[PDB]
Amino acid sequence: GKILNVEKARFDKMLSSQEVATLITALGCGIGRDEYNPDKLRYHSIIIMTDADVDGSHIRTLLLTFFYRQMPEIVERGHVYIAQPPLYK
DNA sequence: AAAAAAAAAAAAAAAAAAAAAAAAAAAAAAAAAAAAAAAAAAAAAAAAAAAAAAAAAAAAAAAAAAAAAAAAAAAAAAAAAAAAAAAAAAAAAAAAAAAAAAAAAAAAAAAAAAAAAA
Repeated sequence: GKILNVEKARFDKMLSSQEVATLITALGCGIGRDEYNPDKLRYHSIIIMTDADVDGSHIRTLLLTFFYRQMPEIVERGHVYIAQPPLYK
Protein backbone atom coordinates (compact mmCIF):
# COMPACT_ATOMS: atom_id res chain seq x y z
CA GLY A 1 0.00 0.00 0.00
CA LYS A 2 1.18 3.46 1.00
CA ILE A 3 4.67 3.88 2.47
CA LEU A 4 6.26 6.48 4.75
CA ASN A 5 6.57 10.11 3.69
CA VAL A 6 10.31 10.56 4.21
CA GLU A 7 9.94 14.36 4.07
CA LYS A 8 7.76 14.22 7.20
CA ALA A 9 9.17 11.06 8.79
CA ARG A 10 12.36 11.17 10.82
CA PHE A 11 15.47 9.41 9.56
CA ASP A 12 15.38 7.08 12.57
CA LYS A 13 11.70 6.45 11.82
CA MET A 14 12.68 4.86 8.49
CA LEU A 15 12.65 1.30 9.88
CA SER A 16 9.49 0.02 8.20
CA SER A 17 9.36 -3.31 6.39
CA GLN A 18 8.75 -1.83 2.93
CA GLU A 19 11.59 0.69 2.87
CA VAL A 20 13.92 -1.99 4.24
CA ALA A 21 12.74 -4.33 1.47
CA THR A 22 13.38 -1.71 -1.23
CA LEU A 23 16.82 -0.92 0.21
CA ILE A 24 17.73 -4.62 0.29
CA THR A 25 16.48 -5.36 -3.23
CA ALA A 26 18.11 -2.30 -4.79
CA LEU A 27 21.14 -3.01 -2.52
CA GLY A 28 22.45 0.57 -2.93
CA CYS A 29 22.35 0.70 0.90
CA GLY A 30 20.55 4.03 1.01
CA ILE A 31 20.21 3.85 4.79
CA GLY A 32 22.94 5.73 6.66
CA ARG A 33 24.29 7.84 3.77
CA ASP A 34 27.80 6.40 4.44
CA GLU A 35 27.34 2.83 3.18
CA TYR A 36 25.40 4.34 0.24
CA ASN A 37 27.03 3.36 -3.05
CA PRO A 38 24.98 3.59 -6.30
CA ASP A 39 27.60 1.58 -8.24
CA LYS A 40 26.25 -1.61 -6.59
CA LEU A 41 22.72 -1.06 -7.91
CA ARG A 42 21.38 -4.47 -8.92
CA TYR A 43 18.93 -3.11 -11.54
CA HIS A 44 19.72 -0.16 -13.82
CA SER A 45 16.00 0.16 -14.77
CA ILE A 46 13.73 0.78 -11.76
CA ILE A 47 10.08 0.96 -12.82
CA ILE A 48 7.34 2.49 -10.65
CA MET A 49 4.25 0.56 -11.80
CA THR A 50 1.49 1.76 -9.49
CA ASP A 51 -2.24 1.47 -10.07
CA ALA A 52 -3.98 3.72 -12.59
CA ASP A 53 -6.28 5.43 -10.04
CA VAL A 54 -5.45 8.56 -8.03
CA ASP A 55 -4.18 6.57 -5.04
CA GLY A 56 -1.66 5.03 -7.40
CA SER A 57 -0.59 8.57 -8.26
CA HIS A 58 -0.16 9.37 -4.56
CA ILE A 59 1.94 6.24 -4.01
CA ARG A 60 3.96 7.21 -7.09
CA THR A 61 4.64 10.63 -5.54
CA LEU A 62 5.70 8.99 -2.27
CA LEU A 63 8.10 6.67 -4.12
CA LEU A 64 9.47 9.61 -6.11
CA THR A 65 10.09 11.48 -2.85
CA PHE A 66 11.92 8.49 -1.39
CA PHE A 67 14.09 8.01 -4.48
CA TYR A 68 14.88 11.71 -4.85
CA ARG A 69 15.70 12.50 -1.22
CA GLN A 70 17.39 9.25 -0.16
CA MET A 71 19.01 8.21 -3.49
CA PRO A 72 19.60 11.41 -5.50
CA GLU A 73 22.31 9.89 -7.72
CA ILE A 74 19.99 7.11 -8.90
CA VAL A 75 17.41 9.68 -10.01
CA GLU A 76 20.11 11.87 -11.58
CA ARG A 77 21.54 8.95 -13.58
CA GLY A 78 18.14 8.18 -15.13
CA HIS A 79 17.58 4.68 -13.74
CA VAL A 80 14.04 5.50 -12.53
CA TYR A 81 11.14 4.87 -14.93
CA ILE A 82 7.35 5.23 -14.66
CA ALA A 83 4.95 2.71 -16.18
CA GLN A 84 1.62 3.82 -17.67
CA PRO A 85 -0.97 1.04 -17.35
CA PRO A 86 -4.45 1.77 -18.74
CA LEU A 87 -7.36 2.73 -16.50
CA TYR A 88 -10.16 1.73 -18.92
CA LYS A 89 -10.85 -0.91 -21.55
C1' DA B 1 10.84 -52.77 9.66
C1' DA B 2 7.37 -50.54 13.66
C1' DA B 3 5.69 -46.00 15.89
C1' DA B 4 5.11 -40.91 15.76
C1' DA B 5 4.59 -36.35 13.86
C1' DA B 6 4.41 -32.57 9.73
C1' DA B 7 2.43 -31.09 5.67
C1' DA B 8 -0.94 -30.57 1.92
C1' DA B 9 -5.41 -30.80 -0.38
C1' DA B 10 -11.03 -27.64 0.49
C1' DA B 11 -15.15 -25.80 2.85
C1' DA B 12 -15.93 -23.97 7.79
C1' DA B 13 -15.09 -21.08 12.72
C1' DA B 14 -12.53 -16.74 14.49
C1' DA B 15 -8.99 -12.91 14.55
C1' DA B 16 -4.57 -9.16 13.60
C1' DA B 17 -1.49 -4.86 11.32
C1' DA B 18 1.39 -0.86 8.46
C1' DA B 19 0.87 3.87 6.10
C1' DA B 20 -1.49 9.11 4.17
C1' DA B 21 -3.83 13.50 5.04
C1' DA B 22 -4.75 18.28 9.10
C1' DA B 23 -5.39 20.13 13.89
C1' DA B 24 -5.46 19.81 18.54
C1' DA B 25 -3.62 18.07 22.87
C1' DA B 26 -0.16 15.93 25.95
C1' DA B 27 4.89 14.21 27.29
C1' DA B 28 9.52 15.05 27.34
C1' DA B 29 13.63 17.05 26.53
C1' DA B 30 16.37 21.32 25.84
C1' DA B 31 18.28 27.15 26.44
C1' DA B 32 17.94 30.68 29.46
C1' DA B 33 16.18 34.19 33.19
C1' DA B 34 16.35 34.20 37.92
C1' DA B 35 17.50 33.72 42.48
C1' DA B 36 20.31 30.77 46.65
C1' DA B 37 24.83 29.86 47.89
C1' DA B 38 29.75 30.54 48.38
C1' DA B 39 34.71 33.04 48.20
C1' DA B 40 37.09 37.10 49.02
C1' DA B 41 37.74 42.63 49.91
C1' DA B 42 36.58 46.78 53.27
C1' DA B 43 34.14 48.33 56.63
C1' DA B 44 31.22 49.70 61.53
C1' DA B 45 27.69 48.25 65.76
C1' DA B 46 28.63 45.56 69.96
C1' DA B 47 31.27 43.98 73.96
C1' DA B 48 34.39 45.58 76.79
C1' DA B 49 35.49 48.58 80.37
C1' DA B 50 34.84 51.77 84.12
C1' DA B 51 32.59 54.84 87.32
C1' DA B 52 28.36 56.10 89.10
C1' DA B 53 23.70 55.36 90.60
C1' DA B 54 18.73 54.36 92.58
C1' DA B 55 14.28 50.43 91.99
C1' DA B 56 12.56 46.27 93.70
C1' DA B 57 13.26 41.99 97.00
C1' DA B 58 13.13 41.79 102.44
C1' DA B 59 10.54 42.53 106.45
C1' DA B 60 6.11 43.66 109.77
C1' DA B 61 1.12 42.07 109.39
C1' DA B 62 -4.07 42.21 108.11
C1' DA B 63 -7.55 39.94 105.05
C1' DA B 64 -9.67 38.21 101.19
C1' DA B 65 -9.57 35.03 97.38
C1' DA B 66 -8.67 30.54 97.90
C1' DA B 67 -7.97 24.63 97.46
C1' DA B 68 -9.60 20.69 100.33
C1' DA B 69 -13.96 18.46 102.03
C1' DA B 70 -18.77 17.08 101.14
C1' DA B 71 -22.40 16.03 97.97
C1' DA B 72 -25.07 15.26 93.64
C1' DA B 73 -25.09 14.16 89.09
C1' DA B 74 -23.27 13.92 83.74
C1' DA B 75 -21.06 11.25 80.92
C1' DA B 76 -15.28 11.69 78.36
C1' DA B 77 -12.06 8.03 77.88
C1' DA B 78 -10.20 3.06 77.98
C1' DA B 79 -9.99 -1.63 76.62
C1' DA B 80 -12.04 -5.30 73.75
C1' DA B 81 -14.10 -6.86 69.20
C1' DA B 82 -13.79 -5.96 64.08
C1' DA B 83 -12.42 -3.75 59.62
C1' DA B 84 -9.01 -0.87 56.27
C1' DA B 85 -4.22 1.62 54.80
C1' DA B 86 0.22 1.46 54.00
C1' DA B 87 5.13 -0.28 54.22
C1' DA B 88 9.72 -4.20 54.37
C1' DA B 89 10.75 -9.17 52.98
C1' DA B 90 11.50 -12.16 49.67
C1' DA B 91 11.45 -13.89 45.08
C1' DA B 92 11.32 -13.12 40.01
C1' DA B 93 12.88 -11.11 35.58
C1' DA B 94 14.72 -8.84 30.48
C1' DA B 95 18.58 -7.04 28.61
C1' DA B 96 23.21 -8.32 28.17
C1' DA B 97 28.13 -10.15 28.15
C1' DA B 98 29.88 -14.76 26.90
C1' DA B 99 30.24 -18.79 23.94
C1' DA B 100 29.57 -21.81 19.67
C1' DA B 101 27.93 -22.88 14.59
C1' DA B 102 27.10 -21.40 9.72
C1' DA B 103 27.76 -17.86 5.32
C1' DA B 104 31.08 -15.29 2.20
C1' DA B 105 35.79 -14.36 0.41
C1' DA B 106 39.97 -16.43 -0.75
C1' DA B 107 43.38 -17.85 -3.91
C1' DA B 108 46.70 -23.16 -5.48
C1' DA B 109 46.17 -25.91 -8.88
C1' DA B 110 43.87 -28.91 -12.51
C1' DA B 111 39.78 -30.82 -15.83
C1' DA B 112 37.50 -29.62 -19.43
C1' DA B 113 36.77 -26.60 -22.96
C1' DA B 114 37.66 -23.10 -26.83
C1' DA B 115 40.64 -21.36 -30.19
C1' DA B 116 44.36 -21.14 -33.47
C1' DA B 117 49.46 -22.44 -35.70
C1' DA B 118 52.04 -25.13 -39.18
